[PDB]
Amino acid sequence: MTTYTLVLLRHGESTWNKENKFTGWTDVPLSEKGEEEAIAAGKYLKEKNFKFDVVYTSVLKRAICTAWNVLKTADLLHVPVVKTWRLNERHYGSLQGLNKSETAKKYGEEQVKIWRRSYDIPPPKLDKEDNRWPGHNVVYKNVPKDALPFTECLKDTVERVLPFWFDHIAPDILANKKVMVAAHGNSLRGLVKHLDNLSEADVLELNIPTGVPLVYELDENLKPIKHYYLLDSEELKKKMD
Amino acid sequence: TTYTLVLLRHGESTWNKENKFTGWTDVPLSEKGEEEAIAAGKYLKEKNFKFDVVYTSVLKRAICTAWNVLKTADLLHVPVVKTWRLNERHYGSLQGLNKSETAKKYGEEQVKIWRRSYDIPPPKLDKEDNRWPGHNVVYKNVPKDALPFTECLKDTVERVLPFWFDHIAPDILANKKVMVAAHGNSLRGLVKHLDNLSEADVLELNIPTGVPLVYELDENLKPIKHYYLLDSEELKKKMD
Amino acid sequence: MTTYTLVLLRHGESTWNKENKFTGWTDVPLSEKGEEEAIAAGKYLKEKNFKFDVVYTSVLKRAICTAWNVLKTADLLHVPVVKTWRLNERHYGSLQGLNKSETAKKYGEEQVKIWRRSYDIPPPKLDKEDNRWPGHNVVYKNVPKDALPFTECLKDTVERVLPFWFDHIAPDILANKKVMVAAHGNSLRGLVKHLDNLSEADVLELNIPTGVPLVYELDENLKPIKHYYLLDSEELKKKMD
Amino acid sequence: TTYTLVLLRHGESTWNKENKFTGWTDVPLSEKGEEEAIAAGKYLKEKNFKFDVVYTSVLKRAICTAWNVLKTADLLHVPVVKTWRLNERHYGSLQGLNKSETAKKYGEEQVKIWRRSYDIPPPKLDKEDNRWPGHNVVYKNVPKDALPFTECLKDTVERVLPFWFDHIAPDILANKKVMVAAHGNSLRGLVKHLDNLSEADVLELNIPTGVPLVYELDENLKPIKHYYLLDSEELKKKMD
Repeated sequence: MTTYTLVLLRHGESTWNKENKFTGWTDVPLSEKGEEEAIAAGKYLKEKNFKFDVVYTSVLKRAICTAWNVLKTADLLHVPVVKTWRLNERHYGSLQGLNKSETAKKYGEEQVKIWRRSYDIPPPKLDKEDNRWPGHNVVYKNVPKDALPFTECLKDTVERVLPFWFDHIAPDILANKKVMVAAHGNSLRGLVKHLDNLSEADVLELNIPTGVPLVYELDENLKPIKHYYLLDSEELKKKMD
Repeated sequence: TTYTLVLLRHGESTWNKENKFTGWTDVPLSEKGEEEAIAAGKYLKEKNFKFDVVYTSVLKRAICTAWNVLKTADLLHVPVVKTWRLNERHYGSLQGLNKSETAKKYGEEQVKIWRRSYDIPPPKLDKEDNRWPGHNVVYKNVPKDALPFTECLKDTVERVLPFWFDHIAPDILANKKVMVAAHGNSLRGLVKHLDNLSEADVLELNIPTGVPLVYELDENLKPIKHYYLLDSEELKKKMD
Repeated sequence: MTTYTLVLLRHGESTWNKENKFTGWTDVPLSEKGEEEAIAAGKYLKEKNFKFDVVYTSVLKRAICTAWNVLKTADLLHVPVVKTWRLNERHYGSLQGLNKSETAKKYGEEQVKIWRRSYDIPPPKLDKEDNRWPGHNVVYKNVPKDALPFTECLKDTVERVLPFWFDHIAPDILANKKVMVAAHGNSLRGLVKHLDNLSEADVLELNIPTGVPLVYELDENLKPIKHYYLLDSEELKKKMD
Repeated sequence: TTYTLVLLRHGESTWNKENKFTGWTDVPLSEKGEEEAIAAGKYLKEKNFKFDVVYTSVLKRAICTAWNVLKTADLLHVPVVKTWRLNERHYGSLQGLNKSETAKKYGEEQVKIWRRSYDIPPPKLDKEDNRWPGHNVVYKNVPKDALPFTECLKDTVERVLPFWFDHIAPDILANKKVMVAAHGNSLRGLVKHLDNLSEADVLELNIPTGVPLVYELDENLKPIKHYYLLDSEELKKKMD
């Protein structure tokens, strides 16, 4: 008898995408193009008449600008925005800032694949005393420093995402408010893993395109009914890589 | 003692050019207003001002000012909390009307009263007026009977102070750095409290746009002093 | 088509009621009898099947024990409780702690009546440096000291109550949750003044008995439909003084 | 450095006398449990311990302990925040059963495992069991799929730590005085973190009932030390 609507939105391209450095929690801005992706997304949302009561996002700039550009375009600047580290990209450990190929040559090309493409084998942990430690960064000034990863594997990311869904995202949906989550591909993958109740296998085969709204239709027990991408079926096919 | 409070008043909207009275009319920042917010931001950064929280109204000429400052200072991660209690002072039947049509309706004399008094609101709207804030989904979560049909500066001060007491001040008291990016009239409500000003002093005070106003406060939130964080003379030329 | 239910509950007798001192914000406990009043109220609520999602109360002990005894009796100890100075008794100024008759003889017997029974003429203001100033009292450690009265008249009490209704009590009711307000007669009178939209006149003629639940039935715009006391019509008649 | 954290574990319930495993079964404090909460309170007062906030579970043997302490210390005005994340560790199919009927069903050997391991939960309930927490209106605001069918100490630790990170610890970090009045297993989850304990050390540790456990912490929330705020020998006699 009753249906809920949730919107997941990955962030568009960033400065590092055309550079091949591992990024993780490194705070890179959107690029000209990823700015265009969030306005467009917003434009589509407006045209199809999606309204929001809450927007949840990471504390990483590239997702915050995404949420913001959507709301501006859709004329919902008044909508409250909740930012949480719990929505961040998967942390890349000592790999952060480092060049993908130059690390495929300072280690096996099969080592970087496990670290990149597996589910539960994390890259080398950072030291606390390294300057990339999140705990040195004022962004996390107001968060117990022991909550912050030295390194993550997708399973760690999922585990730190799900509390935020049960405590905040999910009550909201259950309270009859329309929520959008503008986060990162890995954190959004933690979210669909649970929603679609995916095995380790399938969730690793799942690729979420950038800048494309993912609409989930959920029942009274928040189990999906269906899920669809809001795009024209010519950009979507292109956008699927 | 610490506690540094900064107040930022938004730059002009698109309607300043058209001389249309705005009030709660949710009009966007003009391209000039926008740039002022960025200057303010370039200036806060250059003195190493940080914030743990931002407070703002629900009208977008105010929220973009917040945004621009945080983008410019590289503080995008900071919480932003938007309340109707920080809204511009409501402008009753004047909303949407330009100075001209306003003179033609009420005469230039009545309008000076509604623009210059503390006490005497402009003509009031009612529930058969599509400007009534109760019709505006932006407020679908406020008991409609909390929402103004019109306002004078006093009304504006009265609804702003609860938000000062319930949220702004307790944050300052926890050791938090807060910026309040809002509107002339809502900001003057804060000041009238902070500086213990009379009805008469609150009227003499204009707050320039795009200039951070910094308050240093003692452990009881009484100002030690306050200053505009801008150039010695550009500060005077901006008060116009 | 849709109806809301709000429960206002005054607190039962206190130690000072059988002493004749002006009490105001003075933190006196319930008496044996007022403890009995809150359990009974709770008992009636349980028997008639009233459930709560939130309880709002003052920060004065005598109302807190009331809320608590109701919830215990009604088996709702898990229900969150929000305590606010904004729900306090009307502040009695320099009168606090002082004896009603001994102040009818240190001043006109018509002066104490205006101070007691009028709407907008407050008793003499306390000094900050007096030990009765609320701002010295840790109960208010976490509240800007400039929010706290030196003295109140009912109009002041109403004015400081209504923000709490618009910000917190009212959204809750509007959100489909069942609320009880366990506060004080003067603060509850601020609340019905607004609900029934009473003149100054009528609200001053209004006497709320202690320990008796006051049920308001409200429509989609939170305007009352009806309001009734949950008691047997033999105690109620007795209890009306 | 400051930060004084106090942990208080509730006294016995009415079911300790009946030897019935409780878990999430919402059973009241025994008259003895009640009195322990008051002693704890008389002791906190006598050393002038204050709190700005109280954290507790949603089960009433824990909330009354909070209450009693605050009544005894004359701190009734203090906020009390009740979360399912601080609930006793769930006891699966054992809930409602006494030691006897438990031996008759599973044998005394399996039960020691479920009482003594870190890793191996008791037999799990399902949605056709009226003990399932999802049926209990107490949780009508929690997505049911967050709610346990059974638990071992590890499960209990895993769901308690988010509440430590999202609420308890940031309060300590703002300069707030917090007491956590809860259950043995939920409290041991806190300690396992605070003292950096292994799976093996967390098992050796019993927390006595009705004795405030005080932690002094450094600016990073690492303990400097911790002590039981009770009598030199009565402390040993209570560990039994």
